[PDB]
Amino acid sequence: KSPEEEHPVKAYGWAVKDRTTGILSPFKFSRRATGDNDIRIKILYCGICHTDLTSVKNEYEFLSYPLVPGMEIVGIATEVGSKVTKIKVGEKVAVAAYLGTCGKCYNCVNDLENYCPEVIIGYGTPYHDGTINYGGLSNETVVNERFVLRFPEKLSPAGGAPLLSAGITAYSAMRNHGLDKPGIHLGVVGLGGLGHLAVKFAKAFGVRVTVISTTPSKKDEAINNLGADAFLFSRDDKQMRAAIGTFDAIIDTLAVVHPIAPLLDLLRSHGKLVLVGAPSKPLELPTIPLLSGGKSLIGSAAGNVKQTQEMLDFAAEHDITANIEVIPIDYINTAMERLDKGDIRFRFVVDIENTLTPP
Amino acid sequence: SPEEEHPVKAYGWAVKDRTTGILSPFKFSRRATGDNDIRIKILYCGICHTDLTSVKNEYEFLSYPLVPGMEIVGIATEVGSKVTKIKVGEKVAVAAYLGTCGKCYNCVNDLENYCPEVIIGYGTPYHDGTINYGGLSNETVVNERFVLRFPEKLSPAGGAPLLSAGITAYSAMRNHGLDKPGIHLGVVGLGGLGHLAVKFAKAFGVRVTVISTTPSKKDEAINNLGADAFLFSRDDKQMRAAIGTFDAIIDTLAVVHPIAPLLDLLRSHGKLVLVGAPSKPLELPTIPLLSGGKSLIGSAAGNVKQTQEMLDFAAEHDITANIEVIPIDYINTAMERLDKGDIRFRFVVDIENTLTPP
Ligand SMILES: [Zn+2]
Ligand SMILES: [Zn+2]
Repeated sequence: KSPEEEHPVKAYGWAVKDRTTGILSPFKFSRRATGDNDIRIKILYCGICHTDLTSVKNEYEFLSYPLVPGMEIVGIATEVGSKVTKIKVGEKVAVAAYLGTCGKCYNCVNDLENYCPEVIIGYGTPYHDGTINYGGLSNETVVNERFVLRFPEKLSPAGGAPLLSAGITAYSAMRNHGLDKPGIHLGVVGLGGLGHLAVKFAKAFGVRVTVISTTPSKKDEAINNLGADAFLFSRDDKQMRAAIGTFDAIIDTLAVVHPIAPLLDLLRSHGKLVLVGAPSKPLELPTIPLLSGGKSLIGSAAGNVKQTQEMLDFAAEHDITANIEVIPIDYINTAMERLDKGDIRFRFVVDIENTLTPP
Repeated sequence: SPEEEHPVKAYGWAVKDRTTGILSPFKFSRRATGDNDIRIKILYCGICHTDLTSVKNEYEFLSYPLVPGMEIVGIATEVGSKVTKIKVGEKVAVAAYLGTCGKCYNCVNDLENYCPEVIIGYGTPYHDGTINYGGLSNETVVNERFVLRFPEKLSPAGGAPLLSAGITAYSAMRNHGLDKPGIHLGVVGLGGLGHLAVKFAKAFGVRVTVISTTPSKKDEAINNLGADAFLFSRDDKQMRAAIGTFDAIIDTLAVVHPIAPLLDLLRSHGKLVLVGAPSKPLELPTIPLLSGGKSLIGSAAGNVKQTQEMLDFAAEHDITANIEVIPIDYINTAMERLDKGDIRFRFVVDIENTLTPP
């Protein structure tokens, strides 16, 4: 069938129609009717993350096109299924970075569902009904209540949107591995959308933070704007040899290939290097440092919906928001170009309600 | 000069030309017994892959002539004035390392094997600047801190490989909770380290699947060792069937090899423990690591308190290595066989009866 015929309820947004160019354009489609456990969401803001860019750059083999990207959604519940009681129509809600899970593995039943082997990602893949999921650059969406969050009333809807993928990924990796207790000297490699949010949460956790980066012109943003206690330029072997053995843990946010040996030397014995960015190619692990130091390489991806709701409540109390540029949807293609060059501090957020036009 | 460097004469075998790797008879000397030192008459010295890598000229920092060997079992012949833990004439063993700085965090809390300035068994300077000579020699002198009491009821020959291979397996399991029944543990590589990892797991009551590329080890793994299962690491069907079934995996391989298949074998949040030291670097796929939320963990040997505790746990549960006792002048042939994995599972040199005086 056609996108507008495939489902009963009409919907519209922007979508990459030709995967070889990556250009989004207005797109008409449809969404399933509200099930008994479903929430219909009028989308207000949609953050743009690196996953969107990679998708747009035609580097995701499995994705179906036309592709409606966007997986950091903030909106309003317009309709709720018969069985839904946690949310009422008219309340502010947010969507998790994933839309569903098998529901029968250990992870799912113990509320660690983001690690389910059969996790359904925000968009580009089939749902439990076989139909491709359309993401957040659209006027409305429908999501199972389990994967819909309650948005704190005292949190900027626009500024809170990037928390739903970038935020949770940093929050969960820190909480789950004990990088949230005051006293720790924590390194954050890479000052991007993910990196800048790792710094904000650490400061609100009371953690000493050195921003590790290549770009030396980010020093001012790292210290003055973000609140980093120190800054390491990753070319000055004087700085490097001085910091050897000084870090209890390091969060690596880099999406690009990069050496690992220098980062392990920066750790004290039994220190942990947490990888949360998805490198394009595989990196090379230096066994000699890992073994002699007794160090750990640890991967982390997003977080469970219970963590996501707890993180959202923790950001209202401590006024944690992202540094965002709110853009109209027809600026998306220019924004993608700027994101490809790192020409953003630090997060695009599309205003869906006011800049998306029906037809 | 080697014969003059210290007052007391000694002899062994050594690699004189680092470019060939051939050991030959070698005369040298050792320091006099300090106030806190124990002199050990060496009986048996295990041979590990570290020795082979050393003789294969893959450690640039090692000084030559190189006397290898770091799994020493012997007898204390004479002890310093202050030494009280050991009595002359009792069986002793040496740790895989010879000294530490003594004032970093690791040192002062008895985690000294992770000291940044740890002095390895041989080939690097001691606290007095002189190169250390390893266990393929007639006697050694070691600070009392790094000398262990060898249980009387334990084979000196079969116990020798515990001091590097054993402790490395023991500590990696104890430190990461791979010693409590309920765990499905994988052991990659059925060599000296791998086979001893299996024995300790059985005595811990842990379920052990041996993962190997050599299908001819299946019979020894299951019947002789006691492995609960055996997985051929190139049999895709077998591998794709075990996906997600392992709580942890101990990787003992000294050679470069893919890790992505080993990560799929782990359940979410599972741990891959590295105890083998490949010369070259491995290729780390981040997609499996991230999506599964898994961990890559390195481990090296263990502390002297653990090493003594491991030695006491092996006496009680009768854990020894499966060894071939060899004369010292067979060492060059033994290295060749070890390079091809033609051993089940550990060479042990008989120093007392086969080392000839100078
Ligand atoms: Zn599941
Ligand atoms: Zn030390």
